[PDB]
Amino acid sequence: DLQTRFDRGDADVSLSDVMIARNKSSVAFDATVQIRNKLVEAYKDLMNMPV
Amino acid sequence: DLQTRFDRGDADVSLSDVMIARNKSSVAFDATVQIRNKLVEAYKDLMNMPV
Amino acid sequence: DLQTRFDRGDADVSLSDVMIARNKSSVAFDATVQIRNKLVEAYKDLMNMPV
Amino acid sequence: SLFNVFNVTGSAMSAESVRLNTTSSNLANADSVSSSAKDTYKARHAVFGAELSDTVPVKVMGIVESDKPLSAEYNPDHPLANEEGYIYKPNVNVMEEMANMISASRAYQTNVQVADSSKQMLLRTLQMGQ
Amino acid sequence: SLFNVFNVTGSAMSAESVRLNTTSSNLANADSVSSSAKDTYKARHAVFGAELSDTVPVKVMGIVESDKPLSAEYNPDHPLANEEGYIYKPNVNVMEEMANMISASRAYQTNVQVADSSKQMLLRTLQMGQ
Amino acid sequence: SLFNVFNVTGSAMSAESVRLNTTSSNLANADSVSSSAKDTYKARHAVFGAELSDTVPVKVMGIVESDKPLSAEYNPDHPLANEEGYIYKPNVNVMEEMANMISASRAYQTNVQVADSSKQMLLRTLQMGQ
Amino acid sequence: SLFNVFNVTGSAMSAESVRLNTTSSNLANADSVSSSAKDTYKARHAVFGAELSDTVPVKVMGIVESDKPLSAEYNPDHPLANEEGYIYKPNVNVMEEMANMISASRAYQTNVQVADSSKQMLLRTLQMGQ
Amino acid sequence: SLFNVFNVTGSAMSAESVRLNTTSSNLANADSVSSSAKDTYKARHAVFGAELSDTVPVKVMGIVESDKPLSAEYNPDHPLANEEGYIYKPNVNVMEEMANMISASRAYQTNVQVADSSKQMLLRTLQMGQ
Amino acid sequence: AISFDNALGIHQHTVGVRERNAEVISTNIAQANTPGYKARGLDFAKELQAATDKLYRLPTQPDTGDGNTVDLDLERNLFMQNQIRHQASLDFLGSKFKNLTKAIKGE
Amino acid sequence: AISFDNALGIHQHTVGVRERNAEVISTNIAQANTPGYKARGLDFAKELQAATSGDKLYRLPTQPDTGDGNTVDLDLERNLFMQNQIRHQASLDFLGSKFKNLTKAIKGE
Amino acid sequence: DYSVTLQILALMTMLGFLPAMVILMTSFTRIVVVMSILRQAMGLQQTPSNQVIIGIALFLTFFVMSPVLNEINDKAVQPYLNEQVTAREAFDAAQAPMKAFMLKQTRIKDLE
Amino acid sequence: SNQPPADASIPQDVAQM
Amino acid sequence: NMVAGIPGALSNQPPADASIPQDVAQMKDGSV
Amino acid sequence: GNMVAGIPGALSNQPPADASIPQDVAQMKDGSV
Amino acid sequence: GIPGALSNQPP
Amino acid sequence: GNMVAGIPGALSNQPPADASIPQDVAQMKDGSV
Amino acid sequence: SNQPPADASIPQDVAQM
Amino acid sequence: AGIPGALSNQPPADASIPQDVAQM
Amino acid sequence: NMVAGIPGALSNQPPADASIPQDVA
Amino acid sequence: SNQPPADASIPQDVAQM
Amino acid sequence: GIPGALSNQPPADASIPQDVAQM
Amino acid sequence: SNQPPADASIPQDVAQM
Repeated sequence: DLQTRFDRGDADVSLSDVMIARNKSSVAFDATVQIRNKLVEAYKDLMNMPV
Repeated sequence: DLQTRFDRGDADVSLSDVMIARNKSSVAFDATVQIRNKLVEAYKDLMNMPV
Repeated sequence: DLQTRFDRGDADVSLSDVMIARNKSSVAFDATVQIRNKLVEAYKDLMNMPV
Repeated sequence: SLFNVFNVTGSAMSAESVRLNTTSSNLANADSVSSSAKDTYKARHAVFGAELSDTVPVKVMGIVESDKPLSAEYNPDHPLANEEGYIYKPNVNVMEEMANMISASRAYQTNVQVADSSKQMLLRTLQMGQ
Repeated sequence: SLFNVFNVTGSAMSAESVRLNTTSSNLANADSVSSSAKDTYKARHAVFGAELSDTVPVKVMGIVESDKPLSAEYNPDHPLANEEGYIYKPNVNVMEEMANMISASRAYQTNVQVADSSKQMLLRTLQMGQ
Repeated sequence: SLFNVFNVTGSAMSAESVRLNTTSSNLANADSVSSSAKDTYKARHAVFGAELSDTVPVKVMGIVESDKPLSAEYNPDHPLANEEGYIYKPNVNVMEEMANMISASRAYQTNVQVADSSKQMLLRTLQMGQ
Repeated sequence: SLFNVFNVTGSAMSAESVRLNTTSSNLANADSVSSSAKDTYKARHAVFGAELSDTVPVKVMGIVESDKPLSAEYNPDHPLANEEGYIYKPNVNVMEEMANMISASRAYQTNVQVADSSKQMLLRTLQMGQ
Repeated sequence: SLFNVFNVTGSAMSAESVRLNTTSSNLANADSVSSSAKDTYKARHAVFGAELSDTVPVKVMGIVESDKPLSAEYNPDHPLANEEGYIYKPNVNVMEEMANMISASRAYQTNVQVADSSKQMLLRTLQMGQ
Repeated sequence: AISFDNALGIHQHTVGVRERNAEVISTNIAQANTPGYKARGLDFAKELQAATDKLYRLPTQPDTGDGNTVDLDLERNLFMQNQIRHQASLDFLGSKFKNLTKAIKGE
Repeated sequence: AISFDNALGIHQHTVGVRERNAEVISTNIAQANTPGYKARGLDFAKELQAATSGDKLYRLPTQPDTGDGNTVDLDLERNLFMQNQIRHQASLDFLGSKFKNLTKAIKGE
Repeated sequence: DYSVTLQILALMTMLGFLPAMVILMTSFTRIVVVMSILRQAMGLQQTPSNQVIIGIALFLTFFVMSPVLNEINDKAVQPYLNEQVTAREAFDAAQAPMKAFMLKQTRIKDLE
Repeated sequence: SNQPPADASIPQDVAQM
Repeated sequence: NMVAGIPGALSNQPPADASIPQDVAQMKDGSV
Repeated sequence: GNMVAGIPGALSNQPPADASIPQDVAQMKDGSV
Repeated sequence: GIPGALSNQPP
Repeated sequence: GNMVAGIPGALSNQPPADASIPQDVAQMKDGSV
Repeated sequence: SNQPPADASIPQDVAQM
Repeated sequence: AGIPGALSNQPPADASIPQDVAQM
Repeated sequence: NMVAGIPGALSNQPPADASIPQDVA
Repeated sequence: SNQPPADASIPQDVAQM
Repeated sequence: GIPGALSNQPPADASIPQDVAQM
Repeated sequence: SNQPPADASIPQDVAQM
């Protein structure tokens, strides 16, 4: 939302807020990917276990 | 603590002390991650061995 | 020693010799890291072999 | 703390700028007999101060007039002449004002060099490690 | 090292400053018949000296007075006149002070170039390793 | 063995540093009359040497005084003069000192580039096969 | 098509180079009564053009002589004097040629900044995503 | 093959260096009525050449003296004066030698820019594909 | 062993002393015109001992009635030297962590 | 306790405040010659506190104005703009490291 | 002594040889083989699973070899952290408790 | 401060001020 | 203690030239 | 629309007795208009 | 407090 | 051959009326030599 | 030095210092 | 030592040998 | 075998100047 | 080349050589 | 080669028959 | 163009050329 407003040329948008917002999004999505990878790796280890 | 006092405007905080402390923390945290990786890999090596 | 001799304020030490000294030590240690990684990689390759 | 340096150099430039304006008012009033306040203009001189007791800023603690006598001129027909025909003029000395103009300008410019040089040190510290 | 240049050049900057101040006191006392200290001022000279103790700094070893005889002038009615009536004035030679003024300024400014030249070499020596 | 270029470039840095120190002393003692006529300062100059018995390092073989005759000046006023009123001054030529300053600084910084670029080649060698 | 900026800035650089050379010929021929092809050389001026009908390059369409009358000098003994004793000289005005020297140089340099800045934007475009 | 560019720019830089030294000798010998062996100095000029038949390197093919007549001066009491009291001096013209100093230096520096830019292009070719 | 005190050497303290020295020189230049101010010098070995003070500078020339013992020729040279040495200390101390991080990460 | 407010500290707010200070200083430099314009100043302690838990002051002149009413000391304004620019960059380095430290902890590399 | 940068590299490298030390120096080997043999004794082939077999052995090799870890800690780890001993001496001080344990748990004939 | 500074005054006579 | 005075031309004079006011010259020693 | 106005530079920085600024313009210095 | 300082307010 | 050569710089960039270039070098510019 | 340097004396009569 | 006739900046006292100059 | 001499301006002028000592040259 | 370059002469007078 | 080009060798001259004779 | 540009001519009389 902030990137679209800033790129459109809105006057009441500061680059610091845009950079802060997108850095928070990057960290959150990096956490989402890593947690998903950990759960999928845990799933594959259990399913491949010889019973 | 050194970063937040210098950043808030405290006069009796030098940038050298701020930079020295944050360099120490980065090295200390880097060692913590690397030691953890060694332990986790060592644990995985012993658990995944073909007994 | 050359770094701390020039840093303490000894006038018999030249900045050129100090930079030469730390250039060689940095290159020498970088060579040490490369050999260490190859030795560990060979050992890790060795342990993953049919036997 | 090199930010304290900026305060010392910044306070120095303020002190030197005060002296320059005082010099400007002296040159403009070296020949002024009258005044708004009914008292002859006396040469003004800002008083610098140091609170020494690390960084000691220089502070202007007030303007103090020179105590030299007003230069009397024999102008008997002047409307402001006294019983003996003397009119009194400011005690501004031209040679000492030119030295103050030279000194105030040079002292102003050398504090810019210190502030600029100290600015580079802080920026170089930001690059430490990184 | 290159830092020794700063000590050597800096010493010359102070050295030429001493000779400039000595010349200033010579120009200001060229017509002074009287003097506190019961001594008719005589022209003073700053004698430089290399303190070998590669790098050879320059030091002022002391101010030396002129050997020329004082200029005697017949002023019988002066209160400082002797029995013969001659008052004595300093042996300051204007032409040598003007020549010293030029030489001291020219030598002072060329020492600044050497300090500036050594500064750039140290900055480039620091860029190595980055 | 692994850093042959560094030993040569570094030797030049030490060699060219001495030549700048010698230049600074010559300019700072260009007006040092000192005493007598044989203890007077004389322009000093470093001597570079290369032993070619791969890489040939540059070694300074000592400081050598210039053979130019001393600059004589007529001044039967300086107390350190002689029978004929002559004070002998150092045989320092400003124009040759300025050229040495330019030559020393540029040549010194040229070896910085070679030494800095030599490290890059060593760093790239470690990346062979990767 | 950001490359079309180079066609515009480059054309401006060529246009301002033509105007500088024309100013050079005007300054060198402000006192030339004679000419190889006669005709009594008159001040020349380039003609810029913008074919507007995105990017509009500036193109020189030819040189046009100034319409100012030739300066007439009364030199009756000169071989080229007419029946009245006058000779004719170019109509070059110094004050307007100096402005063209300043205007053409500054206009030339500012088109370098645009071309250099446009070069940086293209490089960043190549780095988009990759 | 951009390595050819290095040969061309290097040959151009060598040619400019030869021209600069020729200009340096003309400025230093613009006032010399004597000579080493027996012949009055005449303004020298390097000859550039392009062996066009890719790239065409520029090569200096020899030094040729200017054909302008020697400037005769009336110095009848001079030891070297001829039967008419004239002595001859080199035909060096200050204005054209200064232009050569400006032209050679600017031409030398722009060839370094091409070689540096061409050096980068070779490096980016090495990194192509990885 | 293997502690920050030994890994960093004395380069962790030199940066601070060069900052204090720069502050004092800045004070001397600013207080050059104020009469009665005595130029203050910092002893490097004292802060060296404090790691493991604020003295007075004796003039080379007499005052002119001000009592101010600041030589602006000396201060500029001492500020230039301190700034150059301060950058070198940052380079020395900065590379201590760069080598330290490369040893730990192995890359 | 893992939250952006706790991890980013006050550095997420200081950058915006120092940007505001730069605008206040810049408009004082631009309006230096405008008569009747009073130099404006922004209190850092108050503005930071307001930002942390959810109106620029006037700068007193050191010398009287020369008859235009403008109290902008352009000598002082340059000094404050330089200081704010350096402190703005320092806050960017502090805030930037906060996200990088979180990323390397999350990714383990 | 070795420089700080080198001795950090030394401990970091051997930190990855910890599985190697366990298998051929401590009681991990005997327990796993006995567990594997007993697993084959019953008709179940991989019912205990490899991971559970290893997990029991890792807990057992810590309880049984606990006296070995105690001596290594107090004789090698503690002196090194107090700067009472150097890197090589501390490493040698750790070998002795482990070499003694291995020596007493072997057969004369095999050593001969 | 919180209150705008007052304009300086340069009168011919301090009485009529 | 605090030290102060008039800088520049007036102070860089011999004391006989009584340009400096008497009380300001007192401040040039020490104050508290 | 609470603005401040006046002639910048030399005209305004003279003392008011010079009477160089028009009175209408000079009165827009206190925030009027 | 500099004894006898000038003031900045109409007498 | 087919080689073009001559004196560079300020000496060549003048009208041939100056005759400051030797005639041997001046023809060499043409390209015949 | 560990103590401030003394000021400079500029007397009109050295006998009275 | 060096120059033989250097001056002394200390005020005349006629009772104390000036140590400012290199009195050797 | 060595190649030694004063570098800089003292050697880059004609020998008729005679600034370098004879032994060094 | 295999022969080291010859040293320059710069003679004061060519006849003297 | 270029005509009239200067030479980098002392200019064979008159006195000292040595030069006037040897080519 | 495939034909080299012509060298400029700077005559002092034009008629002679």
